Amino acid sequence: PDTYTSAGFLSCWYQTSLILPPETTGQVYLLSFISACPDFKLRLMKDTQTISQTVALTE
Amino acid sequence: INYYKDAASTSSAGQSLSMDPSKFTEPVKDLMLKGAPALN
Amino acid sequence: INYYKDAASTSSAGQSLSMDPSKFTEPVKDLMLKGAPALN
Amino acid sequence: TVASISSGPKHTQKVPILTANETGATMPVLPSDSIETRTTYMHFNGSETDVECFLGR
Amino acid sequence: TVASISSGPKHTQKVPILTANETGATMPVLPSDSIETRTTYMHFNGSETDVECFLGRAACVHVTEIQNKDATGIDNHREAKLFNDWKINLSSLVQLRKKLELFTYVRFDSEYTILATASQPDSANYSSNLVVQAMYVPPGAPNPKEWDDYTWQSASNPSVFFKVGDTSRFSVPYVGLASAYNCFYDGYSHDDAETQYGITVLNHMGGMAFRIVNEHDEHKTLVKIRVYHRAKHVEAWIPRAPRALPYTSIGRTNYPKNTEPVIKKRKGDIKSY
Amino acid sequence: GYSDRVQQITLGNSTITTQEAANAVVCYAEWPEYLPDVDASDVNKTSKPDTSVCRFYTLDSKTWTTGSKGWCWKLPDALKDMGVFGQNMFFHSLGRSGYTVHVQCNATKFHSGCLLVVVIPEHQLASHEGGNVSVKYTFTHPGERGIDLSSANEVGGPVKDVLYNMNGTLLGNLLIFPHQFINLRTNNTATIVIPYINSVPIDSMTRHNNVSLMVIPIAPLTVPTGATPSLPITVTIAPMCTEFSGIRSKSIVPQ
Amino acid sequence: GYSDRVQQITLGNSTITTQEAANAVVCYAEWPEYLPDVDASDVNKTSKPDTSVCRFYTLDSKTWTTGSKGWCWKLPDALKDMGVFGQNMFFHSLGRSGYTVHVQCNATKFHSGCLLVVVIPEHQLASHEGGNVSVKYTFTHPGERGIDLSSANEVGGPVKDVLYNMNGTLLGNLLIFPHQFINLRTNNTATIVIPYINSVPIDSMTRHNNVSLMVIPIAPLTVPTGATPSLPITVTIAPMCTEFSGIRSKSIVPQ
Amino acid sequence: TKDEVNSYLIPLNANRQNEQVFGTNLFIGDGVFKTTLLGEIVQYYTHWSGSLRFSLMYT
Repeated sequence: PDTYTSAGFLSCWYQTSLILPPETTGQVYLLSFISACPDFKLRLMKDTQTISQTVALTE
Repeated sequence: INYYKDAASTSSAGQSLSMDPSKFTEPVKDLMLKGAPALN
Repeated sequence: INYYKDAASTSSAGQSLSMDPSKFTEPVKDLMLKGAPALN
Repeated sequence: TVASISSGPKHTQKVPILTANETGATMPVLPSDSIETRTTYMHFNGSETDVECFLGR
Repeated sequence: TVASISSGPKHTQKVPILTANETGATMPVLPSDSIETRTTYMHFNGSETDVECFLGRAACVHVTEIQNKDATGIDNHREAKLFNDWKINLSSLVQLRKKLELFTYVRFDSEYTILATASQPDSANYSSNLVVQAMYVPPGAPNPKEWDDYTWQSASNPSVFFKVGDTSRFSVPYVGLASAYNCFYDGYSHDDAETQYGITVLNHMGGMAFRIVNEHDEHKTLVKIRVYHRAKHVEAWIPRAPRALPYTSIGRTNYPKNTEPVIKKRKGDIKSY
Repeated sequence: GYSDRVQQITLGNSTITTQEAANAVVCYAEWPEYLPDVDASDVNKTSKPDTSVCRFYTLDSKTWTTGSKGWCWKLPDALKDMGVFGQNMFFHSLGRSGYTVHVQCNATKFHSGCLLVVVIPEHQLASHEGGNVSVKYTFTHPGERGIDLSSANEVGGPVKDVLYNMNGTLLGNLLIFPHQFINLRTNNTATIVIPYINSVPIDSMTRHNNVSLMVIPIAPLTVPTGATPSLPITVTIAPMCTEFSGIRSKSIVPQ
Repeated sequence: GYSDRVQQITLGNSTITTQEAANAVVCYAEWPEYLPDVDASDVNKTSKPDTSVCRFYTLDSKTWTTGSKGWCWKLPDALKDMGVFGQNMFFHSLGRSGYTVHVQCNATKFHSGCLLVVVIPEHQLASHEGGNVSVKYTFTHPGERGIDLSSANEVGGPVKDVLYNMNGTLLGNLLIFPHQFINLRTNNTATIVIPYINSVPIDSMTRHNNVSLMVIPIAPLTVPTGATPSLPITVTIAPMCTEFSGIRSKSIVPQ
Repeated sequence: TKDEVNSYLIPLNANRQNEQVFGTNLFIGDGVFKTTLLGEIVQYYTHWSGSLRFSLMYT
């Protein structure tokens, strides 16, 4: 994450509202996915902050 | 120019420039057209 | 002979031999001819 | 190669943005299916994401 | 090519030497417009003033230092110079900086040469032979914390290993995010009231971490790293006025207060020779 | 009977006539043009308000007096509040523009004085504090008021020393930038056409100014005997080929 | 597999999808178009902001309850404050526009209720006072809030009696105007495309509204047992083919 | 507070009007995005450019 280079925000709101049928109750859920369009470019490979270690593993 | 006899000794391979995500993004049995309804 | 695959790895570029100072020395909108009066 | 084509207003019966994810597919939706776009080119090949490159250092 | 043509007496109504500088032009007047000349040829091409040539020789851009010593009980390797990073810049040593800032936007590939020499300021039986590791750490990569972290594995990050006393050399493509690097930027990273002015990622060229691979010997060894940078494939836009006052900071235009007059005062009159 | 001297510029719903011009400069010999596709990156179609934004806005007038040091305006800042140009500016994420700048100053054949009118692409200012003190936002976004080089140092503001162009370079060399002089004896206006100059195809109009226009007295104003000792200088500027893209909510900027 | 039922409208940088439509109405069978020269009078070149004004603005939501009488919005008023559409509006002397109106109300297969969605060209309202009392400006320029036909008579305001369309005609005959019903059992949205309808080629956007959009419950809302007794209704509207002309200083309007 | 199947579920409430369902910035290399496959790969590179596809499936 970098400021100059930042991309925006994504929000979601009720346009009208969720309505449940009779005999039904509680919360309903949305699942959300993300994938890249065919548009996408990635460059200049580097090391990931997502994995590290303190001693070599063994068998 | 390869200076060596064996194939393992050659440098890195060169870009697939293959690229076909459909085996991963659209492995459906009956073809889906964008714009047509998902479930008919 | 380039021994390397990438363009960044090649030696220095070779002389522009472009050279056109008019964008800097004469950026005037109406063309001025040397010898003709500057302001008419 | 175009990265985006030019596309204008739409008022159709043909909705590319409604799908059924239960099917297991990721439908190839693009910016131009839901906003008005202008042409732009890719200028890029995806060279450095080739698996030979990824595992090759 | 003629440098001067032959020209003789003139008595005209056509005066090329009277102009109006208020227009912003520099009219292309020549010796032959105002004296009688003889033909002469140029014999010269202007080869060595090409911008590729001007920015194309190696310049020292950075001197750092690391030491090989027992890290036993060191709570902060970075702080003991057990290893050291450098966020790449071309505006810390002023010689090359003044040259680049003759232009507003500049685009080029870089060729780096890294010379490493060792010093043993206090009693050693010998000179050991150390191997330096220079890792290129792009923004977002884990940064080394100790001199022998998992980071140094550098499985995805380009790193070079060379010997102290030797030199390492490799070349990096133009890594700028935009079409050119900004030599200047009259902006902010966002409309914040207190964000920094002028310094920008538009200039960012990566960053580099150095360490010795060797474990420690009985004495201590100082290794001093000098990074040289040579621009190749240069492209420069929009010339600007050369730097007159001294520099104070990487990335800002600021000059020091109570600086000295930069124009030499005459020893004599306006009329003096 | 055309002279270099008389000119008319009509842009939108506004026209300027000068009867005492000294040609006009077109920066780097290029005329403003829209953003070509081959150079485009953002996929959004852009908005080109045309005649509602590409007209002439006259900023408030300055007063040249014998003590004046010079004034500095930044673009697009100076126009941040002019009509629909300004609205578009705060409402889109990105925008791009070229300009026609017309600086006006008339006197009589007994006055003397000469102003330098120059456009500096990417004029990054210096802090008068030295070291690595920054120049706060507000200070580099004076709006239509511009910066008055004879005003006092303020805190977080830029240095206002004229022999150094507000950046460590000498006044004498500003002539390498597109510029034109107003010499009371010759000239009464200066006109410069500015093409869009950036290292990206389109940018933010609020976090980055891409040119500073600078008007600097160089040969001091000298009025005839018992004349009032001052002249007003007026700056009129017109956006040209403006394009806005990435419309939304409307930026909120410091101060 | 195309149904009359599912639809997508993309306009500018905004898209709407409905999975339960009932076709769409295009007023008088004509689609919005720009102003042709043969029909032009004002000599000014017009400004066509395109995608920055021709996108979808969603007005604030209403709440249909068993006691609702109906709501009324006027155009271009309802949009007087939306993004750059609104700015353009206050800043030019004349402007012209067509719209896509999308009214939304979803429920379940146990609810009943039916709304009439109608567009009335030149809806001149009546004063509830009778005689020749006028309806003051503010009252006919409610903005995004619109007029709530179940609100109380106010002074200088219009009458809000539904069986009379706010003008002395019967609710039953509103069907002669382009309209569409939202019958919970069928429908969940209504969409009407409005071409520009006037007796002059271009007009003022502030002194004259050229259509009122009206949403009126006709078969009362009936919710399933122990359901909450109300549903929200949302109105989203997009200017289309907008043109502004005669730019200047920026109108100041009552209140 | 501990990783759970539940942080994949965006809840929806019946009968709310005008209100907001969720919000996030778009730093694809951090925050919600970071553990997704997209987020996870983006992290092997320094720069990205392109369009993203965000979809919501209702349950």
